[PDB]
This record gives sequence, C-alpha cells and structure tokens, in this order.
Amino acid sequence: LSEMYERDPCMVMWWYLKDEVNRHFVRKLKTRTAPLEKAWLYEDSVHPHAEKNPRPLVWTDTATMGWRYKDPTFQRRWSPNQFM
Amino acid sequence: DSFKEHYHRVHLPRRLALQRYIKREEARLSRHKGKAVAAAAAAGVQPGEVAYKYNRWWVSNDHEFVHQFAFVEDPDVTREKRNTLPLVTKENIWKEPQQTFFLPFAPFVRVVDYAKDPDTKF
Amino acid sequence: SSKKDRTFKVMPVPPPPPATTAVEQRDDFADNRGLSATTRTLSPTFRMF
Amino acid sequence: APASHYTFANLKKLGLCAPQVALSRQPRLRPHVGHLNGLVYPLPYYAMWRGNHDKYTYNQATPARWGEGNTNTMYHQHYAHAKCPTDYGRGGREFQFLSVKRGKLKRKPLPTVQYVDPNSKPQWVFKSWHNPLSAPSMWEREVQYPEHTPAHTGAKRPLAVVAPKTSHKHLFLMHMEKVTVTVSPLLFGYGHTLQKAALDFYRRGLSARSPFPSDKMFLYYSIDHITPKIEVTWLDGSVYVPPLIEGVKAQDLIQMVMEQAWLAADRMSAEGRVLNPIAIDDYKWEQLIAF
Amino acid sequence: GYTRERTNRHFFVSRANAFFSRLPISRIQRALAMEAIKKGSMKPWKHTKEQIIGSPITCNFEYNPRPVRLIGTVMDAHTEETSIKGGLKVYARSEEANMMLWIPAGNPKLKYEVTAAKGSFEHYLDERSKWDEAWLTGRAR
Amino acid sequence: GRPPPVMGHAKRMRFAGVDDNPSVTHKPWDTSEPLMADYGWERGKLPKFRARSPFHRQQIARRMVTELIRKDYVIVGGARAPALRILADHVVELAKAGDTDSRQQLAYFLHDPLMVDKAFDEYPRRFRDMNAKYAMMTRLKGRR
Amino acid sequence: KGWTHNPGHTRRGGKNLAWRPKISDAKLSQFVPLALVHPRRHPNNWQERQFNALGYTKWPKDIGFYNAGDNFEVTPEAAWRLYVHARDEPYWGKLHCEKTIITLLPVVEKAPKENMERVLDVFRHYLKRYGADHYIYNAVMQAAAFAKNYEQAEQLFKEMETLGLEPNAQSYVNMMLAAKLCGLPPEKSEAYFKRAVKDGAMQSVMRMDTEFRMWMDQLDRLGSFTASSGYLSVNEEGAKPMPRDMWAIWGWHRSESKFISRRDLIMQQVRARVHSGKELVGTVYTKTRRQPWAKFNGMLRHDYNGPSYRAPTIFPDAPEYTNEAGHKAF
Amino acid sequence: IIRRKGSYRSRWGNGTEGYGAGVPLSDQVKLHCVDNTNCKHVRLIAKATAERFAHCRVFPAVAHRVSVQRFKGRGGGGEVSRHRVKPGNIYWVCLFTRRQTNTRMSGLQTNFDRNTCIIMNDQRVPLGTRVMYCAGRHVNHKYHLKAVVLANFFV
Amino acid sequence: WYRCYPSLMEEKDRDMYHCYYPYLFDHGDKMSLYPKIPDNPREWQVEQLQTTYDAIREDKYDAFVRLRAKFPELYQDTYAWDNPPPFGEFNMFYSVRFGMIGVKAFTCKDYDDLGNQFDCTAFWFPDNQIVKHSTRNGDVGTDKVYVGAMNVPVEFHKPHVAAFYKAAGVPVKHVSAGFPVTPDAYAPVGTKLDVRHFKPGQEVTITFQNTDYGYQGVMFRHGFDGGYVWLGDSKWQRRPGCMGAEGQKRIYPGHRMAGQTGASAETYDGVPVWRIDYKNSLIYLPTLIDADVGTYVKFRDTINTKGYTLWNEHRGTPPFPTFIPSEEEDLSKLATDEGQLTSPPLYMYFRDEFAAAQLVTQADVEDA
Amino acid sequence: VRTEDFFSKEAVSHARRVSWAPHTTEKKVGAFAKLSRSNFNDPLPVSFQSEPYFEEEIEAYRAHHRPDVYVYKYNVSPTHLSLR
Amino acid sequence: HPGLVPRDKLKLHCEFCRFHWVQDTLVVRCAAHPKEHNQREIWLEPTWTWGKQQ
RNA sequence: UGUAUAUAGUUAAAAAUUAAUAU
Ligand SMILES: [Zn+2]
Repeated sequence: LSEMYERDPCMVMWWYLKDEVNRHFVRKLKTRTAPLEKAWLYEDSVHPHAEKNPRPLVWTDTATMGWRYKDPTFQRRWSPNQFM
Repeated sequence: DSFKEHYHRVHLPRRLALQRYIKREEARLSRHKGKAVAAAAAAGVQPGEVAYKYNRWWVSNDHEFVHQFAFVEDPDVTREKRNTLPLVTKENIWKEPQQTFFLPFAPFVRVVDYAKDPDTKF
Repeated sequence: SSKKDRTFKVMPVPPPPPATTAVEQRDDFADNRGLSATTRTLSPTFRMF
Repeated sequence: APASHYTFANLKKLGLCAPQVALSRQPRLRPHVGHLNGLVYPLPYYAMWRGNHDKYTYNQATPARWGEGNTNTMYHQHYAHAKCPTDYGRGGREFQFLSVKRGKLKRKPLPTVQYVDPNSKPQWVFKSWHNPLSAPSMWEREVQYPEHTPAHTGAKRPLAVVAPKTSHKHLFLMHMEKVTVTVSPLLFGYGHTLQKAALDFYRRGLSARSPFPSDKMFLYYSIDHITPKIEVTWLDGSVYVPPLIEGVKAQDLIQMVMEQAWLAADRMSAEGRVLNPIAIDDYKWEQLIAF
Repeated sequence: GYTRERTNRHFFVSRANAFFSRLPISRIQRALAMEAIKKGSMKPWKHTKEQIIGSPITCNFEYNPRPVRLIGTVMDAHTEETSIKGGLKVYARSEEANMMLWIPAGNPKLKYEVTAAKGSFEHYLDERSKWDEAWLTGRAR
Repeated sequence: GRPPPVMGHAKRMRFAGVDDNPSVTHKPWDTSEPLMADYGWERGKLPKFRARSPFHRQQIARRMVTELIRKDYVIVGGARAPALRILADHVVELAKAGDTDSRQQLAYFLHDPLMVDKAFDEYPRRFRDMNAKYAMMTRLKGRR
Repeated sequence: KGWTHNPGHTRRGGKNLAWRPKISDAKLSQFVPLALVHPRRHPNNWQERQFNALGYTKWPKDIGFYNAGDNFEVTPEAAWRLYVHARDEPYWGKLHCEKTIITLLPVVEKAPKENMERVLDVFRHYLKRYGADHYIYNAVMQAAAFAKNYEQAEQLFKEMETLGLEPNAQSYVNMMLAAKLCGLPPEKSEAYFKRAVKDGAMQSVMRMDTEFRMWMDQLDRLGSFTASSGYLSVNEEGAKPMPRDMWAIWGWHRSESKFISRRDLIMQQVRARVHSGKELVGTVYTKTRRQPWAKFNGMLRHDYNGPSYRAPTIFPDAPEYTNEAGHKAF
Repeated sequence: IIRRKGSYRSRWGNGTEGYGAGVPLSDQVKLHCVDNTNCKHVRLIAKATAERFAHCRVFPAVAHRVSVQRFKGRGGGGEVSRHRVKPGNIYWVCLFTRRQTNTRMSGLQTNFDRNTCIIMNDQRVPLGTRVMYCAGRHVNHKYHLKAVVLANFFV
Repeated sequence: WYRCYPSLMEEKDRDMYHCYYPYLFDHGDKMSLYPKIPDNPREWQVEQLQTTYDAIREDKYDAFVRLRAKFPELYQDTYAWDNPPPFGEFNMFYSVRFGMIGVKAFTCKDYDDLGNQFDCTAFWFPDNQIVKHSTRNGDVGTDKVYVGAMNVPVEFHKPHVAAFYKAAGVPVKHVSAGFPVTPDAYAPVGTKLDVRHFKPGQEVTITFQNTDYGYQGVMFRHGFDGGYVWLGDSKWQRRPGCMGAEGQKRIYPGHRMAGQTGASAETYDGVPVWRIDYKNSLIYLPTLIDADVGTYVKFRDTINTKGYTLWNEHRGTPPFPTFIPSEEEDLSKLATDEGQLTSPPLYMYFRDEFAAAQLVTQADVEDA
Repeated sequence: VRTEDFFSKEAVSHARRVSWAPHTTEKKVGAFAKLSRSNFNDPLPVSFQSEPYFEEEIEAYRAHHRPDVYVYKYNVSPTHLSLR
Repeated sequence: HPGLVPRDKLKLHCEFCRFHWVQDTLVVRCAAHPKEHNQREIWLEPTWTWGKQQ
C-alpha cells in the first residue's frame, strides 16, 4: 500500500472508493464507475472548487477501532444461520 | 479499460485542470504582491521563483560522493531564445572533429599540495 | 456456495451531542431516554402537545 | 595541473587498451533506451533507482520515514537541527538525482561569521587526518582569532571546541597535582548523602585499584559545617571544585574531575604550559577489540 | 495484449524518391571515389578486358610480422571503373597454397599494382584450370 | 551492421524501394531490354500476368503481340495490358534498330512470318520521330 | 531436448517498472519503510481517546491550555490562585513557589502595580516557610527587573551578600537584564558581567569584551513583554485544550514519546529524585547510551485497536457553567 | 555450439557478405593438417562444436580428433620419439585456413583451397616441427603463437 | 543493469552531518548555518537547543570560506558550490539539442587511415527548417521543436496539411517530426538547419521505417526451427509448434507468431558519424540500415554512451542552439573538395589483425 | 595491491572530517605553508549504519556544567535559547 | 544464522552474545564468533505482507 | 603483487553479431 503511495496518494484513495462502489454496484458496468467519477481526489487542500462552494461534511468517524485487511476473494461459506 | 487505466482516463484531465488552476492563481498572487510589501513567507518568497539549494553535495552512508543535480529553467530566458537569432557558431567547434574514444579518468593530486579530498584509498 | 449478499446495509449511528445537562445524558440503556439523542436545530419549533 | 584522463600514449604504454564508445559488440550501457518515455537528459543514470521509468513524477506526497517528504512539520530532535524544514525531499528510492524546475532562480547569499570583526586577521592552525586523535591540535579551533581568545585568563589561542566523551573508571593523575577532599564530621547523615558520596570518593581514590598516587590525596576534617568539598589543583594552580549535586556518588565525581581534567589540561596547554606524557589512555585510541 | 508492428504515420510512410532528382547521386559517388584516388588509396581503372588477367604484387601492410607480398594473377575486375567497388579477386598461389582472395581496391593497407600486356585469354585459362584442379582436390577425401 | 541487416536473399514486397545494399545477388532494377521473358513484380521485370507456366505465359505473350501488330488494337485484359504496352515499346525498339539480328529476335517471337514482315516497314516510317511510349493504354469501362 | 535459443527467466507479464521494478528483492527490500511515520498511523478519533487514556485532564482556558508548542502552561492569575490555595499544603515544595513568580511575569510587566504585591507575598511567605535561598532571590529579582523597577533589582542583589548568599550565576543575569530593559546604558550591565567573570560564578570562553555581547545579543532577542522586538514581545499563544498530536516525540523514536501517562510520570519523577546507582548524574557522559533504533519495532495490541478507554476525568461542576464572556490573551 | 537463428536478421549467409559472416564449421569436418608429423591428414576429423576465425580460434581451444589417414610411411622400433600420432588420439588442433570465403574487417575476403590445421598437444604446444602451408591472419594471437612460433609466413 | 545504478543516497540521511560542504539552512531571507528559531517562543519544544552561535559549526565553516580564498588553486572545483551554472551556455548534463530529418540516399564502402572497412550509408539532409515550436501546457521537460524537410510544391500536400505551413510562414515542407529539446535549445521559427549541426565524431540515433516485407511466415518473421527435410514430417516444414502449453487454454499473449514482418518504426541507438559533405548536405554513417532508399530517417543525438555524457568537456562540445554558418561563408563558391569533413579513427587498431596487446612482436617470437 | 576496490570510498562529510589543506615539505608562496605532510585515513567508524541519529553538541566549555540561566521559562545561555 | 525454532530455545553461549530486536524478531548477536553462535527467533520476514505470509 | 607453497579482486579488448514508437 505504501509502494502504491509513492506513485499517487490519490490512487490509494481511489482504490478504496472503487471497493465501496463495487460493494453493491458491480452488476452492470455503467453503475460500477459513474459514481467513481463523482468524487474529486486532492492530495492537498488547494482545489479549484471554491467556485462550487463545497459545503463541509459534518461527519465524525464511527468506528474508533482499527481496520482489518480482508482479502478481496475471501469466501464465507456458512453463516451463523439459525437453521443449524 | 482496467482499474488503473480508468483512474487516469478520469483524473488525467483532472490534474491538468488542477495545475492550470494554480498557475492561473499564481498570476493572481503575482498581482497583489506588486503593490504589497517586499515578500512574505507565502510558500517561499512569492514571486514565481525558485530558491537555490547550496545543499546538493552529499557523502552517502557508504562513503561515496553523491551530487544532486538541480536545474532551474528561466521562463524569460527561453522566450528570449524563440525570438532572437542565435550567434554564428565558432569555427573552432565545427571545423574540429569530436573525439571518438572517451578515455578513462586518471587520478591526480592537484599540485605539490596533497589536499585532494577523497580521504584516501591507497 | 451462495451469492454474496449485495444488499444495502444501514449505516452506523452519528455521535450524540455533548452532555452539558448533568441529567446522565450519557446513559444508553435507561428507561427515561429514548435511544436517539437528536436535538438538532429548529427542533424547538416542533413543540408537541 | 595534470590531465584528468590518460592519453593514448599513456594508456598504450602500460599494455592496456582504449575503451570503445563505438560500434563494439558490448552492451554500451544505455538503459533508458526504450523505457524512459519522454525527454531524457544527458545525465547518465538519473532514473534507474526509481525503477528505470519516468512514470509518475507529479505527486508531492511520498511515504516518508523520519526526515523525508512531509515529515518537515514534525519535531524530531535530530532532523529538527539537521535538516532545514524546506529542503526535505521525496521518499527513499524516489530520490532526486536530478530535479528540474521552472522559474527565476534566487541564489541567496552565503552567511558570514558571527562575533568576528571584519578584516581581523586570524592566525591559522592547520589540522588534518594525519594527527592521531591524541593530538591536542585536533580537538580545537582551526581558525584562531584575537576575538575568541580569553585574556582575563592567560591564553595564546582560543580554547578547544570538541572534547572526547568517554567513561572514566579510576581517578588517575591526568594532570592534577593535589586532590584534597574536605569534610566536616560535625555534619552527620545516615544513608546516601553528600557526606557519603565524597568520602567513598576518598576510598575510591585511595583504592588499590585506581592508579591515583595515594600520597597525593589529602583528607581534611573541617569544623564549621562545611559541606563536603572536593578540590583538585592542576599544574597551573587553578583549583576546581566539582559541584556536588544531590544524588551524586563516586563514579560521578571520578567522572566529573577526570572529564574536566581534559578541559583543564587543555587550558593549561593554551596558556603555554608545556604538558607531560600521560600513561593511562581512558579514551581507547590505540586499542581494537579482539577475540 | 497486442502490438502495432507497423507504423504508417505520414512521416514514416512518405518517401523522398520523388524529389531525389535534386541530388546528383553518382556525380557524388564520382567525387566520393575521387577523394580516395587522391589520398593514394586507389589508382584509376578503365578496363573491361586487358584486366581479366594481369600480375598484381599485393602488399597487404598487415602489421602481422611485415607486409605480405603475393605474386598474383587477377581474374575478376569487379567494377570496370574507378568507383568504390574495385574487386580484383587475384589468385595469388602463395607458395604451395591457392587462395582466391579479392581486394576491395579502396583499402589503404591493401595496395597492389597490376601490369597489362599479359591480359591473355590464355594465361587466364592457365590459372583457372590451376585453381579448378586445386579446388577439386582439396576436400580432404 | 557490417553484414547487410537482411542477409543475401529476402523478398521485400510489391511496392518496395530498391534499398541498395552490398550483396552478391544480382538485381536489374531496370528493364530497357527488348522482348524479354522477365515477368515479375520487381523493378527490372515487366508485370507477370497470370498463366499456367512461364512457358504458357510466353505463349500468351506471342499471340497477344502478333495480334496487336496484325491489327493495331487489342482489347487486352488486366495485368496483360501493362505487360503488353512494354512489349509494344519493345517491338518498335526492335523494328527501329533494323539489323538482321533484331528482325530475327522478333522472328523467333512471332507465331507468323507476315507480321515480322510488317512490323519492320510501317513502324520505322510511323515512329521515326517518337522515341518512347508507343502504346496507349486506355481503359474500357465495363469490367468483363 | 536441450539448448533453448532463449536463455534466462525474464518473466512474461510483470513488466511495468513502476509496480514491479526489475530490482532483486534482496536489493529492493532495503527501501520498504519499516519505520514509516508521515502517512501517520493514528486517526483523529484516538487523539482524544489516548488523551484520557493517560489520565490527563481538559481544563478550561483560564486554568491552563496546551499552547502553540503543545506544551501545557498555566495562565497567570490562575497561577497565583493556586499559590493562594496550596501555599499551606505539605506537598508544595521549594521550587513550586518560585515557579509561581515566573508565571507572574507576563502580567507583572503588563500590570506592574497590581501584581507586584503578589510577587512580594510569594516572596514574604516563602521566607517564612523556607529560610532564605537563591530560587526566591533570583526569581523576585527577575520579577523586579520586568517590573522595570531596576532600583528593586539593586535593592535585592545587595541582600544576597547581606545574607551571605553569593550572587548566583543567574543573579548577574537577572541584574544584567534589569540594567538593560530599564533604559540604562551599558557599563551598568557590563560592570555587572565583569563582576561575574572574576568571581567565576559565570564563565566566559572568549575575550571578555565579546562574550558580554553574545550575552546581550541574547538579552535583546528576549525583548520585554510590552516592547515589540523579540520572542517575549510576542503575545500570540496557541489556544488548544489538548495537543493536536498526542503521540508527538521529543527524542528520536516513538518510545521517546512526549506525553507520558500520569502513572508513569510519577515513577519517573521518583527515580530522578532518588539515588542513581545505575546512571551517573550531573555529567556529560550519560552512561545510558541512547539507542532508540535497536529497540523494539512492531505494532503491538495497542497500535491497531487504539488506546484503551478510561473514562474522562471530568467534574460534575456545580459552578453553573455560565459562559458569560470571552476571555483571551491574558 | 555457437548458433544463429534464421530470422532475416540473424542469418549466417554464406560468407561473401561482411564480417561475422557465417558457417562456423560444425562438429566433424575432416580437416587437412599441415604439420610435419605422422598426420597424413587426408583426414583429421574435428570434434569441437565450432570452428572459425571470426569465431576466433583465439578463445575456444577446439578439441579435434584424428580420423587418421595416419601416415605416408614409417618404421622402426615398437616405441619411438613421439611425434607419430596414434590412429585415434585427440588433439586441440589449430585451424589455419578455410575453403570458405572468410571476410575480414578490411573487406579482403580470402578463400583457400583446403581447410587445414596443425595438430597441437593438450597444452597447445604444437606437436609438429615445420608447417607446409600458409595461415590466415587469425593466428598471431598470443594464444597460440607463443607456441606457434611462426612456423612460417601468413596471408 | 548493475554498474548502471548510480550512487544510492537515502533521503532520510541527507542532513547536516552528511553534506560534503557546509550545510546551509535558509531562513527565507538569508542562508545561515543554524536552524531557524521560530519567533513564537511557545512554538519551541522543550529540551531542543535552539542554536544561535555554535562554535563547532561556525569554526568548521570559517575554515571553508577562508581557505577557498587563501589557496584558490586547490579548491577550484569547489566553486560550483556558490557559483552555479547559469541558464543557457549548454549545460553539460542538461541541454538536449533537436535532430534533423534525413533521407537515405545510397551506400558506399569507406576505410580509415587504417584498413577498417565501413559500409557507409550516406544520408541526404534536403531542407531542414524549424516549422513550429511546441510544448505541453508550458510544462517543464515537455518542450518539443518540430523540424520540416524537403521543400515541396504546395500541391503535393493535402490542402489541410499545407495550410499549416502556409500559416507558420515556412515554405511548405514535405515532412516534419518533433524533437524534444530543453528550453535553452530553442531557435526561431524559420531557422534553416544545416548538416554541420552534427559533428563528425558524434554518435547519432536514427529512426526510420524499416523496409516492408509483406506478410511473412514464422520461420522468417522470427527464427523458428522445424521440419526435417526428408525424414517424415507430413505437412510441417514451417508451421509453428505447440501454441499454448496444454491446459492454459488461452494462447499466451505473445507466442510470437506469423506476422506482418517489419514495416515498423525502427531505431539504431548509437551509430557514430563518419563524414559530412556540408556542400551537398550529406552525412555518412558507417552502417547499413534496412530501409528503402528515400526513407525519411530522423537523427537525434545519442545521449549518454557507456555512463558518460556525449557532449562533455574532453570529448567535443556542440554548436549549442545549432550551427549557424558565418555571413562571409556560402556554399555556392566552394566545391566538394572543401565541403568534406571526416571523423577521428573510430576503431583503435586495424581490425583484421588483433590489438597490439594480442599480436606479439618478434621479441617474444624469439622465445628461446 | 590490497582490496582492488581502489578509490571505493573517496568521501568524507564536511562534518566528521577535520580540515582541508596538507603539504609534504614545500611551501607555495604564502611565507607560511608549514601544514602537515598529512595522512589519508578511513572515516569515522562505520559511518551512520551504527548511529543514524546524533544529538546536538555544544562547545566543550559550554557543554560541561551547562549553567541554568533563565528568563521567563526560557533558558538563555551566552549562545543557546530553549524553553525549559 | 540458525533459526532457533521457538523463541524460548535462545541461549547466550558467549559473554558477548546478547539479545537484539532485529525488526520485531528477538535474536542473539555476538561480535565474537560473529555467525558461529548467532541465533534468530522464528518469525515472519522483516517485510512481509498480508497475502504472502499471512 | 596481496596473502603462501601457490597466488587472488573493478575493469578493458576480442569472442557468442545485432538494434524496434498504435491514434
Ligand atoms: Zn558466542
């Protein structure tokens, strides 16, 4: 992830949006990307969008816990499943 | 179109619009510093400038000389090329044939004073 | 095996407002307080009878 | 004023041969022949360590360990005083063997010497590698001004700058001439006090281990509640009392007076006192660790 | 994955054979071969016959020991004019060996002076059979 | 490099320059030769129209020349035309020269003797002042 | 069944030189940053969790506030209100009292009359508890200098000898500073510095004429609070109730951290205030050689889930929480 | 086994086409030795997987068998002054010339009548006294010449 | 690629105790040996000795700037510390001149003073002129100079093409290509380049369209073996072998295959220059290129040859912007006798024989 | 002919080196050119692989028994300033 | 350096044989007998990842 | 030559002879 950060820090962020937009909208290729091209990644604060007046995002992180790394391609094969 | 190819076919005209912005703003900062005071911090000294770095000759952790090369092309000098005519070339350059067979470097202490700055190797 | 569940999971709760009541505004599983602590903005206009 | 390259005749004499930059079968090292996509500069190898590409180059953020790209806005007791927060550069393997920028150059002028009156001609003391670290001509100023010469004390040259930093076991007579240790047994104390810290220093000095001349140390019982004093006199007669800070003990005083012994023997060597050979070498300099 | 393998831009596909009459190609090769008969590397030739055989005395200034001097019996005359080709293909029968070797005729170290009046359609056949008998009985059988 | 980049033999293509290079092989790149059985898509060869054999192709080169001389027009088809017009500029290059070497070098080539009796009489009178391009290749419109 | 025309293991696909450089991982691994610091690994959720997870407290601005340099300070007139309250306490040691005076300086230079009795009441009381020392003398002398009452600095200095106390190495600087900022020329500070060199209380390694300059050129870098030249002439403070970076360091390594849990700050102040039978004290050798590189380097249990959760040290605070002003900058 | 790869770019050709021309003389090519020895060299088979001058006898030390023609005629005692090659021995022969057009970087391309060699010992010390043939300029390298003392003159 | 990796210097340790010269901290206004002491004194961390005069630094730096003036002969190369190279002037490691379009014209064999034969292809530089100067958004390192060639009737170009040259003011040029230059290597639109822009000893890089070979099979396109002649092989004299392995099912991209065999943009990287007929605008290279006569071939410079710059001090310095012949000089007067330039000896020793080291003199021939 | 490396280090920092000009027996003109006839040694033991970090060292006489001379919560020395 | 299969097997054979945190792996490094008595705890390579060495 | 019973190590020449850009 750091060797990817040398190349472009914005790509480290774009890789993860793709993983949350492809968390439901994988089905058809038009809705797989059309959201992705709605966010604007900037490795620093200066950005051309004062003319759009981006309203701040009143949001505090919910999970104080850390991020586990779960392999894409991890298969759960049985769930807790009341019928056991 | 792949993933990484996508991110650029989306962000290629999004970085250009970003840097072309700063320059377009760089002209704005270049204005309100005309009537303003000599220079603030303002990301350096805040003309469109590049300060010089006397810190470029290093001896690395392995004890070997590492020089940083920094070239600062002047936007006013380059346009002063694309208008004027270059001078007639000196005849001692072209009428002379460039040597083919660059020969290896020979070590040498400079003069009768053994300064020489390699620290050694014997 | 089975299809992956691609539904829309609900999002986690926002943080409650700071306490500044001293009424034990912090307590979560108490009889008095409904779970949601949403004293947002022109809520005083929503004066109920 | 020599020639930095061998000549053909010079190269031919030894029996060697001229290196081909030509149609030779050899590699003719030129990586970047197909990889570097864009204008490639005649600096030979400025894009190899990156991976022999020129790809990304536009991002300013890079994974930075201590003292690298954006670390400049954190206080690291080393890189705080060892790198100007401006020149911090890119990541490790993304080093800048060549950085090309656009804009008008501003070459700020060099700094000048502080507390040095202009044109004041200084006497020059020349140092070099040759001097073994034992040499007094090694640990002191190189350019000796009349400004940095203490005259209230007799000094022929500004005092030393750097001092060896090593732990001293024993109180060997480096250059002292008389080490007196005054206490007042009228003062009393159980447990670790200054009374105990100074009196073991007497034992630790009078020890059969320390090469200190046992007959040159003088105990002195006082009366008027004199806090335990430790007074060392050097060959020039300038007495020195190591301050007995509370919590001190033997190995500190044996360390204080011995460490100061190199400074004080330096000041004696500055006034013009000839110095003697010292037997012990607390600073290991002629030693190598063997097994 | 895939690859172009054929570049047909206007810069690569276009050909200057049209505009080539601007250049006097051979009248350069004349003068090009004229600056080599002046340096002494080559001496003019105008001969179609009268050169099918002769008697060159080759002086390949090979730095190996010393210059090699081989009496020879030219049998090519590759080019028929002072141009760059040259090509004598002298037989040269060194002492016991038979070595059909052909001089490029422009080389400064590989010099040779042929003499006419022996350019006989006989003396040529004299050596051809000499090299035809040498060729055949040299296969190591 | 020192040897040619593509060694002694390789067929470039139709529509390819000569790219002269030091080689042992012999290439004409010129076709001033009259009544020649050098059919091919190279430079020194006239276009090889299709036929069963370089012999039978030569047999088609006979009855299509002896029928252009017999009656001054022949409606010839395809790659025979660019291959014939160069044989009409050769017959006149054979009929102009005149010497009894040529009049046979056409007698060997024409199926009938009266033609070689004609070609040498009208053509020196006809083309006494024209020095090249004796055959006009005008294309009819309706493809066969 | 041998002799391939194509020798070597040049792989097929992995050729991009940006995401797979042809560099042996033996020589490429030495760049993998195993001490990677800037793309920080501590989110903002924790910055407050790890605050309270030390036992630290959040005070309102008037009591104190982590300043622009993330160094907790006490606000004057909130310092004196401590000394009003805890002067009788048994655990209000010697240097506690003088530290009160030093905090009363950025007001005794601004309120030279209403706060010059607090200094003396700290003075007058300090002598009643502890006989008489230099701490209180160097401090109150420094306080009298900032009050621009130079005559009081002289009136304090001559009592050091009157009490036998040899004027400390500072007791000259407290005076040198006074004779300067009170509008008096040199030779009233010079004659003081030249006293110090002879008595050896101060040490000058240079010709005595230039050290005194290097002294004053630090004593005008430190210009008075009411002037506008120097560092003290700056009044801007970073108002912060908690430091913006709770894991900042003041050494070289993460285990040389800056903010230490109360329950370890105490077991530190213990060892620095007891016998030192392992590490020598008062010497530039420092036997305990710093090697914060050869120490442990790996994410623990508390580098992933973040700091533990200890309930904030917070007051039911019956006093009315009234907000009834905006106070700032002393 | 120096190979090439017929690809209109790598191609041996035939000689007669510049330096590094072609045909490095594969394993067994029945050379015609010319030392003053028992080797009567109507045959001396080659056994090393290459041979040439551009391929540079300088480096390889090409082992060669002796598919003997083994004498013109000899006689005496059972064991004699050893110059008389046994019918099957192996020797690092030294190739002199070729029947193939060997272009050099001077454009001179020599074609000899018979491709010959001189038997040499295991230690490159020529097993022969004199030499009854010429030898291209690929000799004079210190590799063999220091033992190939200029038995005669070159071409 | 070992011996190609330059000296490795980690960024984390390019600090004060490394700098080969006195390390200089800038304060925004002036350089100074010491770190900037932040004015808000609260901003100082505790226990961080904010240095204002360090007798160890100041004296090591006193010995530098003084001794450079005292003994200048020795410290001459240390003057690039404070006297940086100005812009222009052909910086050795920086400047990159453009290249000139060319035409393959013929081939000739040429020999040195030594008997080294070079198959020389002679390129004609018909009419090379700057047609337009480019950039990319005015960025750095993205500056390209375009060079015309072969003055041509305005008809032979399509009207949309010729309408460009007519706009630029240059006479319409048959062909034009874009060379990357460093901005200090510009010229005015309308500069007529001349062949002497190259130096007889240079090493040029040529790019052209190597001669088309049609649709050649695999035993020609690449080197494939295959097929005994009379030893079986029903129909397999030239067909490729096994495409995939067995179970990949997915013929691996690049196997190579049959193909169109070479009408592509080829490149020779470091071919040196042999002669220059600056009266004929001919430039002779000691090589054979595989292109039809008339193949427009563009000539850059070879940039670095064996880890060493091409245009360095010891080995020739180029006519920097481009060679502009003097005003007294013209070519209509002189002849091919005088218009000829030649090169140094490319090969050290006559190459038919070996180097003087391997060839042995009679002294050892008389081994005894 | 020890360790064929032969100019393998050629490097000593401005720090951690000592000074610049030696000479063997002769003088240039300066009327005082008795410098060294110096030696050519190895740099300080293994350069920075052992100790990548160094703490700031004051002049010796400023180092030993560094006196505590403060102004309002800052330590003013004849050369150093620091927030105690 | 023989990976002492568990951490607990580590023993300091020589006086100069001490412990060291070589990148999260407790190892034994000795100046004397430099590789002869060296021991290194078994653990993942210093630069592992989550897909390569779990 | 270092080293010790023989003797290393950067390199260079030569050799295995060939060059490679989709909008
Ligand atoms: Zn051990």
